[PDB]
Amino acid sequence: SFAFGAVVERRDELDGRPWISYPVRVVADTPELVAVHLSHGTRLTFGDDPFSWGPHPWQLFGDRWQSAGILQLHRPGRGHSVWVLRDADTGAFREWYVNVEAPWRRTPTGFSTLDHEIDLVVPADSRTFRWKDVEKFEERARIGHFSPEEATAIRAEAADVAREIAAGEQWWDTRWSRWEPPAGWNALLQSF
Ligand SMILES: Nc1ccn([C@@H]2O[C@H](COP(=O)(O)OP(=O)(O)O)[C@@H](O)[C@H]2O)c(=O)n1
Ligand SMILES: [Mg+2]
Ligand SMILES: [Mg+2]
Ligand SMILES: [Mg+2]
Ligand SMILES: [Mg+2]
Repeated sequence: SFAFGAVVERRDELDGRPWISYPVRVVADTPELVAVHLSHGTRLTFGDDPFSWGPHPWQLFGDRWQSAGILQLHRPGRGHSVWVLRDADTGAFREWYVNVEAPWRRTPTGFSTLDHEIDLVVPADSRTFRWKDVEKFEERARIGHFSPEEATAIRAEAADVAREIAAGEQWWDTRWSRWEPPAGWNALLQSF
């Protein structure tokens, strides 16, 4: 288990290799929570083409994290994480972003996952949320980016969190939306 402020890899692994990989700072690493911090300016490392799913979509923006920094929150065993998203101009908390993805696994350099296209967008202090990229996911399932078993399990995952949020029973502490990084927790440029 990793120390507070340790710099580790967070990777989306596709085709047996890193589709994207970037350095993050550990905020928590416990049996109930893995939280990590992706800082504004951090270098994003993309694997070389071709991938079965095309270039990672974040190459549109280039090879740094352009927005405000984010906290990723992840409950071990579960098929998503929750991102704390802030306004890049004002720094104000805008929303919870639920990224549906493979349950994270620990690697010798940090953690590995894979985005599973389905996303939930939750306004501050709200049980109403917006489904994002559902139809995009279903098309990608149709053409075989995910097998039927995987697609079944992604939809179940996503429906699970959607119900908890709408019930007002979000697994995570909502005080994370006001958490502030220590000073000097700035851009990280290393590549794994
Ligand atoms: N290199 C990057 C890529 C994405 N991002 C952030 O991620 C957001 C979404 O990028 P995206 O290609 O995933 O878009 P959608 O999944 O919202 O369609 C951007 O609007 C930025 O806020 C970034 O800050 N720096
Ligand atoms: Mg996206
Ligand atoms: Mg996603
Ligand atoms: Mg998506
Ligand atoms: Mg999109």
